[PDB]
Amino acid sequence: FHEMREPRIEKVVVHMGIGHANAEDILGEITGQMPVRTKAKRTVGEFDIREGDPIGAKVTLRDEMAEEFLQTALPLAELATSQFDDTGNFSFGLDVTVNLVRPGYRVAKRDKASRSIPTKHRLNPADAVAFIESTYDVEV
RNA sequence: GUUUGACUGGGGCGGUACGCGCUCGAAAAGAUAUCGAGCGCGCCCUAUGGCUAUCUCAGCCGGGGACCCGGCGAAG
Ligand SMILES: [Mg+2]
Ligand SMILES: [Mg+2]
Ligand SMILES: [Mg+2]
Ligand code: NA
Ligand code: NA
Ligand code: NA
Ligand SMILES: [Sr+2]
Repeated sequence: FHEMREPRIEKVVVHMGIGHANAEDILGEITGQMPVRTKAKRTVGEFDIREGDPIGAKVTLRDEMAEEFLQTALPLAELATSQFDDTGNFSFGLDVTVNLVRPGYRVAKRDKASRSIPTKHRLNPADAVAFIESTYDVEV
């Protein structure tokens, strides 16, 4: 029961919300894989009337790439309980978002007979802090 | 030598109910008038057309009014 209940990292999303790009290059080095362009929506007074146009870049790491990054990434932050989502997620900062979830999360990500994960199988800030804190660092 | 139209609570003036589209008037099939009420069309678009693949929107909440992550969300 506990085996299919113990949390895990689904994805590590590192992104730099600029506002006009050239920054892609560093993310590629700090993470290990190709970054992606970020387009914006709606016209913006702040000389941002152009809808589809580069404004940021992100990277979604999964599995090793995720941990190998967090290893030398988490030590760079001072995690606090507040910095945690209601789903058991947390982000710090260049931004670093960590998406944590239980074993059969795919049930809500597959094409056929997908289903929303029950509030019971959903992760919690509490169960989140633990898992993480239970690995190279401290909470609050 | 002729023309100088029609509608109209008489006519003139004003207006166009003079060709079209929608709601209501309209009385739960259809049809239905007044110078009845609300208001539009005489285009625009080579994509703002067509198909396919991938995908889900407003709005609100939580975590780092532009961006990133998560949740709620049959449709506003
Ligand atoms: Mg004669
Ligand atoms: Mg007359
Ligand atoms: Mg009828
Ligand atoms: Na782009
Ligand atoms: Na005439
Ligand atoms: Na009159
Ligand atoms: Sr009179």
